[PDB]
Amino acid sequence: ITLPAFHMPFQSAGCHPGLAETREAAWEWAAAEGLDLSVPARRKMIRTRPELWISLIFPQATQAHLDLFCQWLFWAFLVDDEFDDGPAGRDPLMCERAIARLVDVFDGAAPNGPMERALAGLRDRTCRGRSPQWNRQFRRDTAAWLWTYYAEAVERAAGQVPSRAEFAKHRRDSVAMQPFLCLHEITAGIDLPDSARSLPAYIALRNAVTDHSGLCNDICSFEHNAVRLIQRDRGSTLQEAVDEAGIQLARIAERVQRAERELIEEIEAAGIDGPTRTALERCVRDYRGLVRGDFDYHAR
Ligand SMILES: CC(C)=CCC/C(C)=C/CC/C(C)=C(\F)COP(=O)(O)OP(=O)(O)O
Ligand SMILES: [Mg+2]
Repeated sequence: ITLPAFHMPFQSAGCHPGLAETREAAWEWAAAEGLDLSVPARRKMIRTRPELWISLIFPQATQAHLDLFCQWLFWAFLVDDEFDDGPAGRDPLMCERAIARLVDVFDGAAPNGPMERALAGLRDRTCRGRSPQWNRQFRRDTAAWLWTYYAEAVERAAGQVPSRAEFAKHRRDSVAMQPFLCLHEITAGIDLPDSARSLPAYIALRNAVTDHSGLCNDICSFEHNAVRLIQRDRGSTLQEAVDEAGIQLARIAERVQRAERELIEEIEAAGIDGPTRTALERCVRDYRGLVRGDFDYHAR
């Protein structure tokens, strides 16, 4: 099986030069928080290279922000380890209790255990002092990701296979891109008001950056996989399905470009200026780099 022709018109924003530092800080943070990874979990984490993904997405961030973002991703991989191939990933009853505890700690509940203490420390470092608008959007994307493990478990227990569109709308909340877009507002020094978040072209742009990451992750990992759902929808071969997914990924990258053009038009038509225009134009500038940075991580 070969990787298909990728239509990547977006230029690279570079790789953060503090990649080795943020990897050392991440593992030292894990040891400080008492996150005793097992031998299979450690080998997976080293192989996964979370410092490479976080350095390609935020190549211009401060070393402090890079460390905090990388520890969010480090912690998220440990969450995925215990809810996708763990004892709680099968039983929806244990999955419901375990996810509900995390979203409670994320809302300020008293932590219990190494994983909950790490989430509480990550939350207080990231959320304390930021606007209610940012926290409301950040909790929504983070809670939706945590609850997708419960949705996959219940859908698995019910023998229900996801739809084509419902999987793409599940994949948005289950991918890492949506919480990253919230962390991007931190490092870029912007804060979007609810009016800007309600712009049609910005919503289409944010979803396109998210859709591209989710499909690109599934292509580079060909269950609840987009390439597998394409092979089943068409009865094709694995190579034909992968090549078909590469075409859909090209249509998503085109959706990024059209959403960027329409977002500029909506800015000038709505009379947006001041800090809000700087924030939206900053997204038009950076979101191409997020797509390329996420692409270079998965594909390479
Ligand atoms: C909440 C904050 C601030 C940061 C965390 C951001 C998130 C959601 C990181 C998730 C990390 C990640 C890609 C996984 F756990 C795998 O999901 P994947 O979609 O790749 O599933 P697979 O298709 O690989 O099985
Ligand atoms: Mg997973």
